[PDB]
Amino acid sequence: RAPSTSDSVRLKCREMLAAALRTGDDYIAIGADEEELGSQIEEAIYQEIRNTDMKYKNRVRSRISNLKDAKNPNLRKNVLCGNIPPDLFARMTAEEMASDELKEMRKNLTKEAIREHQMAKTGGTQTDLFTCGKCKKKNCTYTQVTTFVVCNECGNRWKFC
Amino acid sequence: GFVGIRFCQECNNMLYPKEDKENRILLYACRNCDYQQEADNSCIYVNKITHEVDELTQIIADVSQDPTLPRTEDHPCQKCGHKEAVFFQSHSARAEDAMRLYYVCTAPHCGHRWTE
Amino acid sequence: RQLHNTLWGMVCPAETPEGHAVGLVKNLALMAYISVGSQPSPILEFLEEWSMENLEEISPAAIADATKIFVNGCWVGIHKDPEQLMNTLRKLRRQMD
Amino acid sequence: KNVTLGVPRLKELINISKKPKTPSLTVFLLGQSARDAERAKDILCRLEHTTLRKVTANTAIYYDPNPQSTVVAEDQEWVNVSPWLLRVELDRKHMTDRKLTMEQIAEKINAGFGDDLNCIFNDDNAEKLVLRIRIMNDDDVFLRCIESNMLTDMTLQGIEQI
Amino acid sequence: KAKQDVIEVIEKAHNNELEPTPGNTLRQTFENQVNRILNDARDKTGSSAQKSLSEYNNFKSMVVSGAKGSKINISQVIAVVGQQNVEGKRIPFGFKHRTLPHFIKDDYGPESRGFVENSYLAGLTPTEFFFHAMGGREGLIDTAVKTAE
Amino acid sequence: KKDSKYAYTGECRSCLENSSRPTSTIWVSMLARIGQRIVATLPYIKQEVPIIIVFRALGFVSDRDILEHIIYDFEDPEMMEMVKPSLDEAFVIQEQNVALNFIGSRGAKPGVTKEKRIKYAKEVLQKEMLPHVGVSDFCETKKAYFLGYMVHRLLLAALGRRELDDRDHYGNKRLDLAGPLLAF
Ligand SMILES: [Zn+2]
Ligand SMILES: [Zn+2]
Repeated sequence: RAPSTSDSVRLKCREMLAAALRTGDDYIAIGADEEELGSQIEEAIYQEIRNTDMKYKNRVRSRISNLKDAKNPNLRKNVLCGNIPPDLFARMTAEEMASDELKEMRKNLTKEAIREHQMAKTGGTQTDLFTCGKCKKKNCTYTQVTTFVVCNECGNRWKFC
Repeated sequence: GFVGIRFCQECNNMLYPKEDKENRILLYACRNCDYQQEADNSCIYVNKITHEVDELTQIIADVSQDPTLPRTEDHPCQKCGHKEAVFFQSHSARAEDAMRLYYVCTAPHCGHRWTE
Repeated sequence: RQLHNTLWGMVCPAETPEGHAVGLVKNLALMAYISVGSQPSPILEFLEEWSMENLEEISPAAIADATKIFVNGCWVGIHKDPEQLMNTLRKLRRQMD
Repeated sequence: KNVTLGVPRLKELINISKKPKTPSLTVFLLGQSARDAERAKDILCRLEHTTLRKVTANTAIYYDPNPQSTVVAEDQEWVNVSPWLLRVELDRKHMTDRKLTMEQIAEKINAGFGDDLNCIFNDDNAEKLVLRIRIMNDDDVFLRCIESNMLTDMTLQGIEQI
Repeated sequence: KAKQDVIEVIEKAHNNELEPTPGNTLRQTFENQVNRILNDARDKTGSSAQKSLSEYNNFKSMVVSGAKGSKINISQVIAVVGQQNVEGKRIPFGFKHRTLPHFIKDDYGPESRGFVENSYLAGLTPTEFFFHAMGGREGLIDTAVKTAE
Repeated sequence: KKDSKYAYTGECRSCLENSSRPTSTIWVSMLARIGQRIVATLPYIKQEVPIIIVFRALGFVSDRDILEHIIYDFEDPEMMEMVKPSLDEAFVIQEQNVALNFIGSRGAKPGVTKEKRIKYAKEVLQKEMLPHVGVSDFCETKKAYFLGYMVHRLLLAALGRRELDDRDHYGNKRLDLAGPLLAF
C-alpha cells in the first residue's frame, strides 16, 4: 500500500494518474484499484526524485501521457493488470513504455541505421592458395592489376610480380 | 502549408506582421503606410529542413517536344491513354539520392506527367 | 587543361604540346569553321513582325507562361509559341534569305 | 574513404599546417564493443556531432495567442497545463538512428538558453514528434534569431570538429 | 553479360530497388557497383586472353621476362581497353545531362560513359576514341604538374 | 566560388559592340551566412550595394514592381522566402533621390556636394552597367528587366532548380581572330 501524502502537488499528481489509469475503463474489466495504482506510481516517482520539482512534474506528465496514449492501450491494460509493477512503470523509460508496433519500428530503424553507418568491405578474390607470413594463416584475398595479396585473418599485405 | 507575401493596398509594399497587444490578434502593417489588415493564415515563417519538393510541380509539359529525350511505349499515359511517352531524371541540382524517373506523356493537349 | 567534352569536332583532341603549356594550346579541327559575324537588325525586324510582344510594353504577369527570347544576350520581346517560332527560324536559315 | 596520399600528403607533412586536407582518427574500441557492432553504434553516435538540423524536419513559427487555443490540432498542451510559439517537429528515423530522447533534448535546450524558455516536449508514443518552444518573462525577430542560431549549432550529442 | 548486368542494375535503380550501400549514397553505390562489374568483366576478358596465348607469342615472352610490358597491356591490346576514367570517376556530362551529342540524355550505360568495348587491334568507335583521348590528356596534365611540384 | 564569402556569383560580361569603352562586369552575388542577403558589384563602385537599392535607383519605388521584375510568378512562396531577407534589409530607401545618393556615395570620385554625387550615380547607372541592353536616355525599363532576369537566374541557381553553368563549356566562349584583335 502506497503511503498517503499531504502534499497538494503530490495529491494532484496522484489524482491525475488515477484519472489516466481510469481511461479506457480497463480498471473495471481487470478489477484493479485505480486509486491504489495511481498512489503507488506517485510514491515511486517521489522516491525516485525525492522532490516535486520540474523533474518530478515532467516525469508525472510523461507517465500520464503514456498511460492515456490510446494508440497503445496494451501497456495501460498491462499496468492495470499488474504486468508492470508500479515501481517498474515509475522507472520505465519512454522506449520501454512504447507500444509493440512502435517498439518494433524503433528497433528496425536502429538496426538499419547501424548497418548504414558501417563501411563496405574491400573487395577481392578470397583464396587459400597464398600463405600469409605475418600470421601463418592460409585464408586471404588477391587482387590482379602485379597480383596484390591481402591476408584474410592475419591481414598480411604483399604483391607478386 | 507556406506563407506568401501580401503587399500593401495604398503603398504596395512588403507588409510585416504585428501582434495586436490590445485585441490580442495578428495584424499585417506597412512600414511606410499605416495600412492594417486582419491576418487569416495564423502563420509567419516555416522552414523545410528536408526540403521535400515535388519535382512534378517543376516539370513542364513542353519537355515532351524534345528531340534529345528518350521515348518509351511501356508507360502509356493515364488521362489520354496514349502510348508514346518520355522519361528523365530529376535534372535538378541538390538531388539528395534518387534516380526516380518522371514520365511525361508525348501528345498535344495532354501534358500529363506521372512517376512510377 | 583537361580536354572538355564539348570540344567534339571543333578542336583536335590529339594535337597539343606536351610541355608546361599542355592543354592550353589548341588546333581547329579540319572541318571547324568560325563565325565571322553579322548584324542583328534583320532578325530584330523579322521577330518584330511576328506576334512577339515587345519587352517595353507587356504585363509582367504574362512573362511566366511564355518564353524569353535573347538575341546576342539582349532580352528583347516575348513569345507565346516557341515550337512554331523555332521552326520558322530554322526553315528561314535553311533557305538562306 | 579519402586519404589523399602522395605528393599532397608529403607536402602537408613537411609543411606542418594548422589545417590538413583529410584529418582523421582511428579510434580503437576497448570494451566488449570491440566485437559486436551493436555496442559500437552507440559509441560512434556519441563521438559524432549531432545538432538540431540533423534531427529536425520542419520548423514553423506561429502567433498562437492563447496557449490552450492551440491553433494547430494537438492534444498535448492541455494535458501539460507569450502569444507565439515554435513547433519544431523532429524526424523519427534520424532520432532513432542517433538514439536520442525528447527528455534530454528538452533539458539541453532549456539549459543552454537558461530559464528563459519553456520547451513542452511531446511523448514518444505519438506519430508526430512535435515540440513547442515558447518564451516568457523586436520580439518577433527574436524567435527567428534564436531558432536560427540553435538550429545552426546546438550540439545535442557528440563533440565538435568530428 | 557485362552489358546485360549493367542494364539490370540501371533498371533496379530506376525502379528504386537498389538500396544504398552502407556509408554511401544511392548514386555512389550505383556507380561503385557499375565500376565493379566493368572491372570484373575486364579482368575476366584479360585472363581469358592470357590463357589463350601460345608459348611462341612474343608479348607473353616480353611480359614474363619482365623486360618491358605487363599483363594489362596484353589485355588492352587483345581483349578490351576498358573504362576511361577522368579525375578518378567515369566520363562526366559535359553537355546537359549527357556526354556527347550522339548519346541520349540520362544514358549511364557503359559505352555512353566511356567503356571502350573494342580493343586496339580491332580499332575504336569514335566516341570511345574521344574518351580515350580525354584519359590520355588527364595523364599528361598529371605528369606536368608532378614534374613542376 | 567557395573560397569567398559569397555562396554564388552571377557574373555577366557586358560589352555593347566593339565600343570605345571596355567590357563592364556585373557580379550579382549572395552572402552565404538573417542570411541570404543579395549584393551587387557595379563598375566604378568599390563597395557593394543591395539589389533593392539599385532597383529603386532605376526608378522603381513600388515594392510590387521590383518583385515582379525579379520574380515572374508569385504562386511559389518557396522562392519569395529567399528574397524577403534582402528585401527587408533595405527598408530605409523609398525615394529615388536617396537611392542615388547612396549609390553615388560609394563612387570612386565622391562628389564633394550632393548634386555631383547624384549626377555621378545616374551616369554610372546609365552608361557603365549593362551597356549592351541600351545606353540611351530612356532605357531604364529594359535594364531593370535584365537585372531582374539576372537575379531570377541567381535565385534559381541557389534553389538548385537549375544546375550551375560550367566555366569550360565552349558554348560560353568566343574566339577573337585577326579581325577583333586588330580592331582593339
Ligand atoms: Zn502600406
Ligand atoms: Zn497523355
